[PDB]
Amino acid sequence: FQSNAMFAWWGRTVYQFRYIVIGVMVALCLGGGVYGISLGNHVTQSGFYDEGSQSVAASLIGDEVYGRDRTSHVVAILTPPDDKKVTDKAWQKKVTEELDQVVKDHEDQIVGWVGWLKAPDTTDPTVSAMKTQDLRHTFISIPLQGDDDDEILKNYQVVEPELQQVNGGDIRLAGLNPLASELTGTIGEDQKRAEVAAIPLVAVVLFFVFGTVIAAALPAIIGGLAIAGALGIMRLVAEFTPVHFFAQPVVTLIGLGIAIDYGLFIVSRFREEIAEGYDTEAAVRRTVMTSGRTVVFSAVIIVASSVPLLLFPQGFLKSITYAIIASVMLAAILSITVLAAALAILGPRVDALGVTTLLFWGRLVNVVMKRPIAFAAPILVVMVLLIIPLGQLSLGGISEKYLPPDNAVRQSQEQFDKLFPGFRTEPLTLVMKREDGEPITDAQIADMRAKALTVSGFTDPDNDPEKMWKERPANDSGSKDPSVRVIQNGLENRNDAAKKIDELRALQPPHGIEVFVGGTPALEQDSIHSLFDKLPLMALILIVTTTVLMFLAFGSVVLPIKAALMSALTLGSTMGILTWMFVDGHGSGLMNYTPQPLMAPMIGLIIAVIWGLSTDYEVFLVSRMVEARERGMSTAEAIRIGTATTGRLITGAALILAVVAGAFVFSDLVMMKYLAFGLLIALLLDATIIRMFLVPAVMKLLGDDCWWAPRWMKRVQEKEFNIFEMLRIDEGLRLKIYKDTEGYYTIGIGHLLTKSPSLNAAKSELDKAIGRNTNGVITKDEAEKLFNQDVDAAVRGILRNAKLKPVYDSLDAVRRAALINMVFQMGETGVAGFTNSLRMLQQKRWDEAAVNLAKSRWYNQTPNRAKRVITTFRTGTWDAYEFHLGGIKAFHHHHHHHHH
Ligand SMILES: CCCCCCCCCCCCOC[C@H]1O[C@H](O[C@H]2O[C@H](CO)[C@@H](O)[C@H](O)[C@H]2O)[C@H](O)[C@@H](O)[C@@H]1O
Ligand SMILES: CCCCCCCCCCCCOC[C@H]1O[C@H](O[C@H]2O[C@H](CO)[C@@H](O)[C@H](O)[C@H]2O)[C@H](O)[C@@H](O)[C@@H]1O
Ligand SMILES: CCCCCCCCCCCCOC[C@H]1O[C@H](O[C@H]2O[C@H](CO)[C@@H](O)[C@H](O)[C@H]2O)[C@H](O)[C@@H](O)[C@@H]1O
Ligand SMILES: CCCCCCCCCCCCOC[C@H]1O[C@H](O[C@H]2O[C@H](CO)[C@@H](O)[C@H](O)[C@H]2O)[C@H](O)[C@@H](O)[C@@H]1O
Ligand SMILES: CCCCCCCCCCCCOC[C@H]1O[C@H](O[C@H]2O[C@H](CO)[C@@H](O)[C@H](O)[C@H]2O)[C@H](O)[C@@H](O)[C@@H]1O
Ligand SMILES: c1cc2c(s1)CCOC21CCN(Cc2ccc3c(c2)OCCO3)CC1
Ligand SMILES: NC(=O)CN(CC(=O)O)CC(=O)O
Ligand SMILES: NC(=O)CN(CC(=O)O)CC(=O)O
Repeated sequence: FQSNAMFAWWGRTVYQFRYIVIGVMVALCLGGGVYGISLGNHVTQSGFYDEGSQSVAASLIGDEVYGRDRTSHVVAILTPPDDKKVTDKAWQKKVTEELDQVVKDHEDQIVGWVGWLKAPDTTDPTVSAMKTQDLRHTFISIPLQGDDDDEILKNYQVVEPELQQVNGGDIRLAGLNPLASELTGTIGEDQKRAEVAAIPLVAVVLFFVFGTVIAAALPAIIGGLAIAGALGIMRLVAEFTPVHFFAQPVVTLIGLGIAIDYGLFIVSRFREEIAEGYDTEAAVRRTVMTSGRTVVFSAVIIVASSVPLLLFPQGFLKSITYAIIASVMLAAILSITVLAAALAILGPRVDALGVTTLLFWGRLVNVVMKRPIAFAAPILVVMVLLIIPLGQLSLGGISEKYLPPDNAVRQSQEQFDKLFPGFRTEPLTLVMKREDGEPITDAQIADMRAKALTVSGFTDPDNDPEKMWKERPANDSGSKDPSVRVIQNGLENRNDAAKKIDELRALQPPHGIEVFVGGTPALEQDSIHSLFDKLPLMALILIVTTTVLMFLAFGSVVLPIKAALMSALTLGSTMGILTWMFVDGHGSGLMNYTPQPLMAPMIGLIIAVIWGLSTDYEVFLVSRMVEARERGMSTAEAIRIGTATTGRLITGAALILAVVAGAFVFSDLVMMKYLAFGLLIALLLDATIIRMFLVPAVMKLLGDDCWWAPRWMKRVQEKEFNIFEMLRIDEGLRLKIYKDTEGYYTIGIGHLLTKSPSLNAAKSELDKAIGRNTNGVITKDEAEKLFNQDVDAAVRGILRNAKLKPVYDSLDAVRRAALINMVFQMGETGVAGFTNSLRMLQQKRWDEAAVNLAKSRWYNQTPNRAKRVITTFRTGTWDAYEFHLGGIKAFHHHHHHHHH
């Protein structure tokens, strides 16, 4: 159930108010860009866990009571120069002084530095392990101030430039915060690689789509305004909800491409409307009423494919979904507001600037429709084989391996673990809270320790069961509430985590004690089960909402059911190739990334993104095919006509987003590589294999049941504009007798009753004409009957005139109505006066014919009606009447008033 009255209204109103539209929208988005370049200072790295999970509650209680663990913030490997040993007291004094100096200057950022180097004469075996036994390396630990991840990372980045100079610059920093800042700086590095390699390439792809500077430049400006405004929207959202770092490149990697593609399509159809003969006002309105609603539907489909991600509790996916929605909706709005008004101002000047300014699909579709199974099956089988790698698949958490294997910080983390094994631990934790409020007695701790010892698989370094599950270290920021106690122990093999936790949760607590299972493996496993638990509902919502929207678009039941599984196939094979690439490792040597399990939220994100991409492209294409079959075309020529006029623009937009995605696949953060490669793969599969070979065959074998419209769930076609409506516009419709501009009694559509002055004689002739006694008033249908009679009289007169019959037989029905209109107005001799223009019309030289007709006295005397009729001759459509300014005030009776 459409409403193009709104799109018609907006296509008119955006032309009317084009200046304030461009002003307001450009102002708002550029202001948003100023507002949102500060977005990078208000994003978070938190959002990978399930903050409603038991392990998160365990972590919160632990950090409250015992104090958050700051021992892993920054580890620094110092090694003396000149192959000196770490017991050199001069080098010891120098480096101790340097470190106390850097701590003295940044006490609001650094808590202090720990390590053997502070007390080199000590008994502590753990502290004495902070030096290698060859005594040429020793590490310190530098805890930082801060009570959330973002604040601690900001403090680390504040003190890092001076910390890095300690010991002649030969100090290697690792730990949570060096790794975190490297991982988060990959974002800015990707944005600049985009800025430098993508925008020239997409600019020249734009210029190859339109061989014109201005037409190519408009979608690029739309994309830039989209990026600016979306960063502004995201900075505004950041003041209510946390927004993840990853939301920033998603604005560029997905937002910019789609905004540019929207601009592509709208400028393309504006140019083609101008080429079809319409003026820039009608051109703007039709561009809106067609491509603007295609892009609005495109935005609705992308939002419908991204929203299910909100089912997941990870703030990561939440903020990414918000970024996608803002980018896409702002892109659509801009493309039918700033871009529409810009085109309304420019007009045909969009093509004024050529390249000189410097300072076939139908053969392909038809080859493959008489040979369908020669491509169908030998493509579906290859795609299911491309999915068989998907069964190979694992998931994991963030690691230093997410950086390239030659990354300095990753390498020093790996050398820290190499030189000092056993410090880096990820214990599971039993956190116990007494419901009531009293301290927890040692009997309860011993009980819980025994019940922890019934379960196998926990590390026992000293081979004494009594001394595993030691109490968590308690520091100066813990409340030390005696009603809460934490014990902890690492796993021998972390692959057992998922089950070990599940059995430690299966333990029954002591009487009056609540126990939460926490620790890094618990957080990761709880988040993985979060995603896996709420993934099926995600997929179902995704699928069925996409297919009901394709019900709305195609007006079919078999075509959406086909496109749904075709897109399921695209998604499956894309993910299979992605797993062959990033888990099995094929491509890891050339691209410089480590083969490893995938981030779990990336699964939901990639499902949503690739699914939305494929159904967006399939709707955009087969849309024109359903319109072809609706425009009398056959199925076959329908598939052909659909692929034909779309091909160039589809491949252009595909190439632009492929360029920016290929800019992003070089990122140092492997999650970025995975997502951008999934984009490239799904793109190249959707733009050629499925688009060219799969859909036309599959829709040929579905012969004519490709459109099955059951019940009243299909678009009936509405009132076709006719000559009655045209001249009701041009001559009015009056149901009561009146006097025209000559004082003659007229009724209906310009129907002269009599030249007599007696209104009663006019009433007599109208009573005779209508068949009843009317007292001077008729109904609408009787007026239509009188008009049909007059039209028949005018056509008979035309076919009787040697000067008019040839051109009249020449013309189509709409242009025939234009000629009958001219005859009605001025007589057949008057119309036959236009010898040259009538010949031009006869020769279908619509352009020159319109030009010559506008040079006439007819145009000068009645420019609005003459202009409408001339436009009808040019375009051969009813556009100049279907949408026009209100009404007319001077009523004059026409020639061929028919009497009987
Ligand atoms: C854009 C892509 C780049 C991705 C960058 C990812 C960098 C990875 C850095 C990992 C930092 C982990 O830090 C270790 C911390 O883990 C837990 O606490 C954390 O988990 C809780 C769940 O809510 C929060 O409440 C706490 O605030 C929060 O610190 C422990 O309780 C803390 O004792 C410990 O110190
Ligand atoms: C992915 C990131 C991986 C990063 C791995 C993290 C590396 C972990 C490094 C942590 C070093 C911990 O060691 C430092 C020592 O702190 C505590 O003692 C504190 O109070 C004592 C007073 O009696 C003083 O003597 C100590 O100097 C003082 O630190 C503990 O009681 C010791 O047991 C522990 O040895
Ligand atoms: C628009 C882009 C869409 C991308 C389409 C999907 C293709 C992605 C790239 C897939 C692998 C590309 O090849 C890149 C890799 O080639 C070789 O290895 C491959 O050839 C060896 C023969 O001995 C075998 O041993 C290895 O298993 C095998 O991976 C090199 O050893 C690697 O240095 C390099 O990384
Ligand atoms: C406070 C501010 C709130 C703003 C609210 C904004 C709501 C956004 C929804 C706007 C309604 C737009 O919906 C699109 C509507 O048009 C579709 O067809 C159109 O796309 C086809 C592609 O195939 C072309 O072929 C057709 O020419 C063309 O008519 C379908 O006919 C309708 O089923 C559908 O509903
Ligand atoms: C179908 C159309 C698709 C068009 C796609 C092309 C459009 C955008 C292409 C932009 C290419 C920019 O340059 C590519 C990259 O070269 C090196 O990369 C590094 O990558 C690995 C990471 O460790 C290691 O191999 C080396 O450190 C080093 O090679 C530079 O260090 C990067 O700064 C630079 O970004
Ligand atoms: C109206 C629509 C279109 C026009 S005019 C021109 C060609 O491109 C489309 C727009 C882009 N779209 C592809 C696409 C790209 C990225 C996506 C995505 C979909 O969906 C989910 C997140 O990321 C295909 C159709
Ligand atoms: N509209 C017309 O045909 C005007 N013609 C009149 C004619 O054909 O004799 C004059 C012209 O072509 O300059
Ligand atoms: N706008 C008017 O009513 C006057 N005119 C219309 C015009 O100037 O084009 C008379 C007509 O319709 O033939």
